[PDB]
Amino acid sequence: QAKRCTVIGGSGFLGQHMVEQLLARGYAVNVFDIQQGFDNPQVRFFLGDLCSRQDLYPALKGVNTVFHCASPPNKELFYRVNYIGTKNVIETCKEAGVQKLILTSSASVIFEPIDYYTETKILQERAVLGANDPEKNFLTTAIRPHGIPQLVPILIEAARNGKMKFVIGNGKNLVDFTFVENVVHGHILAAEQLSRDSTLGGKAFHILEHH
Amino acid sequence: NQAKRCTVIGGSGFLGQHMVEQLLARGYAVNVFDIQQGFDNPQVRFFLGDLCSRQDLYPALKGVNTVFHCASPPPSSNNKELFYRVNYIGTKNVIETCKEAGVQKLILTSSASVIFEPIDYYTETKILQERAVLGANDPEKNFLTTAIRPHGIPQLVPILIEAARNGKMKFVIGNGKNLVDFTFVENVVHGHILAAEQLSRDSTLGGKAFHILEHH
Repeated sequence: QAKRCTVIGGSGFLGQHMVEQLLARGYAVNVFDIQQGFDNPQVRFFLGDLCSRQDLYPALKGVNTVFHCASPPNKELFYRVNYIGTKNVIETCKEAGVQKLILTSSASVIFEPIDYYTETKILQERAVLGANDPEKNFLTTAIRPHGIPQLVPILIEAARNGKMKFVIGNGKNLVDFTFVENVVHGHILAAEQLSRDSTLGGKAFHILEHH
Repeated sequence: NQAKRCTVIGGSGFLGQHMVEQLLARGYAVNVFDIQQGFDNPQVRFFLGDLCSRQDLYPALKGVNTVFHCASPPPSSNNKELFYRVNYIGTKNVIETCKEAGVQKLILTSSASVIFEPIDYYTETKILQERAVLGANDPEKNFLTTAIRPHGIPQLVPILIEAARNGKMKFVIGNGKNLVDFTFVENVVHGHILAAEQLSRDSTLGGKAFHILEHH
C-alpha cells in the first residue's frame, strides 16, 4: 500500500516528466511547488515555499519516497533553494515518516572555475548524502544528470575490481526514450532499487547511455 | 608531424566509418585496416587483410602514433569460436604488432555489458579482449592503453554507475556545446578521440576502462 511518493519541483521541466513517468508506473504521485505549472489527473497538487516546514509537511505525510528536483532558472536565491530548503526537505522528510529521499543534483559536481550554482549543488548533495540513516529507516540517494554548463564529463572510469556498484535496467522496454525521459528512468530505478539494497544509500550516481 | 599518424583497425565499420571522418577533421593521418573497403574517401590509405595476421597488420601500423581498435564481429552472428578468434586472439596480435611497431597509444572500443560480473559467449570474449588490452599498459615502455565501453556497438543494461567518494574515478571533460548537435555515434567517436588526446597529457588514464555519460 505504501508505494506513494512526492515530487518537489513538479512544476519544473523535469518534475513535469518525473510525475508523468511516475503515474504510468502505478504511483500515487503528489506534486509540491510554488506555482501550478500544469493540470494533471490523479495527482494532488500542494503549493508552498520549500524552506517552510509548515508549507511542506502537508505534502509529505503518507508517502514513502520523495523526489526532490526543485531548482530556479544570485547567492541567496541559489543558496536558500538548494541548501536551506533542502535541509528543511531533510528535516520534514523525517517527521513525515518518509523512507526514501532521491535528490536530483548535477554532473558538474564531479569537478572536485566552478560557478556558484554548483557550489550549492555540492553543499546540497553532501547534506542529502550525509543524512543517510538506514537505522532510523531513512535512505537517501543523489543522482547526477548533466544539464537540466559549458563543461561536462563525457566518460567515467569503471573501477576494475567490480568495487563500484551500478544500477541495472531492462532496455527492451525503454527503446523509445528521450534524454529527459532517461534522466527520469534513472531516478525511478534507483528509487525502487533502494527499496531492496540499503547500500545504494549515501551514494551519488551518474547516468549511462543505452544506444 | 609524425605524432598525428594513427590507424583505425575496423575502420570500414559503422563506428569505424565515423571514427576516421572525425579524425580527418582534426588533422590526423588515418590508415584503415579491415577486410572490405566499405565506404571510401580519397584521403585514407585503406589497408586490409586478416586481423590475426602479424604481416597483414604490421605495414598498416608501421609509422603511426595511435591505434584505435574497433574490429568486432556482429554479436548477432553467434558463431561462438569466431568471437574467440577475432576479439581475443586477433587482439593479442593487435597488442604485439603495436609493440612490434612501437605504437604509442591504443584505444580499444569495449562493451558496456562487460560490467556484468547466462551471458553471451560474445561478452565473455569482450571481457577477454579488455583484460589483455588493459593488461598491456606499460607506462615505462611508454605504450599506453585504454578501453571505452559503448552500448550499441540485450536483456540487461547499466543505467547508473556509482560516483566515487573522491579521486578514485577518472573522467574526460568535453566542451558540451559543440556536441549538442552531434548524433549518438558522433559523440561516441568524440569520446575515443578525447580519451586519446588525454592519454598523452596524463599516463594516469592508462589501464582503465570507461563508460559514456548521457547528455544533449
